[PDB]
Amino acid sequence: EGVDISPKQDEGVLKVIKREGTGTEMPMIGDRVFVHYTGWLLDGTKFDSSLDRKDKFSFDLGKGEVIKAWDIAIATMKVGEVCHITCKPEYAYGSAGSPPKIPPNATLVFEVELFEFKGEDLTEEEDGGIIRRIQTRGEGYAKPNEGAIVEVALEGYYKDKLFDQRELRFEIGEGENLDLPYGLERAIQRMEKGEHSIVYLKPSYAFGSVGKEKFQIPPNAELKYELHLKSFEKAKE
Repeated sequence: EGVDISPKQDEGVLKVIKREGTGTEMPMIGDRVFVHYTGWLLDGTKFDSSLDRKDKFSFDLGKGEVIKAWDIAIATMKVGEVCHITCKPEYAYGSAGSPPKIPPNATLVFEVELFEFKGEDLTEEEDGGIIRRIQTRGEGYAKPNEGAIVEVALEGYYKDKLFDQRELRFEIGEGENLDLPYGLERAIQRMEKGEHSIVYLKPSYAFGSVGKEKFQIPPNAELKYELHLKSFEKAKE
């Protein structure tokens, strides 16, 4: 008796909100999410729960790190929200099932509480220096490499004041001479054609100790960019 939230609307994932969450944001593909859950077969046989865990269960959303029904359901949740989802085998473990605990072709029921979620860290050192919040996923899978000619539309903010708004075509590895910070170039390298995202850059992945005088940006400034990767051509290697 829940609401069907399957894309195909094939009743593959039904959801009933037990407690409403707060705010209006919902995690998006790539965001790191934190939840507590309990899973049961349709007859009531409990086969797993994280409620004993010293810490919440976390994974990156929409990266297939969990069954389909989960990537689907959690993207429809708000922080604080508690819901129950019944998932058909197609969105769970299908025919193959999952040994001991879950038989072939089993419909599953999960109780899920979303505690928190945050943007994806794109830095190689995982130091939180470049955080992305995807607004609209692109569609292509391929990404620009060093040397690629990319076409982007961007808006850069410092303390929410807009300081740069341009549409430009440029070569990854040459953005510096066009007043783009290295970290933005690094972030573009992780985007797909058509992607619309907001990227948060700490000083060391921005203009760092130098700042950018003509944009009224001082040394050690954090920056936020909202951008669109329109198209690109990869370079040879």
